[PDB]
Amino acid sequence: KLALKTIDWVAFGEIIPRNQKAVANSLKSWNETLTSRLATLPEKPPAIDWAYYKANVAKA
Amino acid sequence: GEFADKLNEQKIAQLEEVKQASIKQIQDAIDMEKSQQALVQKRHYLFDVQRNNIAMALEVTYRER
Repeated sequence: KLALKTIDWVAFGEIIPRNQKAVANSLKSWNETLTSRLATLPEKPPAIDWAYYKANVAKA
Repeated sequence: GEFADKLNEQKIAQLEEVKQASIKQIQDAIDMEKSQQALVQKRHYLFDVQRNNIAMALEVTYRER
């Protein structure tokens, strides 16, 4: 489980100089990207039906 | 007779600039305070976004591995 300092975005909007809005944008999207990502990428992968493979092999 | 009118209109004019200044200055005590309040909380978020980003990126990485 992760800690994730909570964040109000309209404030974040209101603290970036204009000559730095670029950065801030990319920073936002990465976050969103990253977030979407974790929503879909499961903690662990599926297990592996070892019995089954053991059941159908040939090398010992 | 005029003695009064010029002086009076003078005297009003004054307190008219006085009330004016007074509004304008207290509006500025006000702005300053907003400026502050902002720099307070406000600014950390930038770095928080950044730290959060890292945390996630390592998690994704761990998971991907």
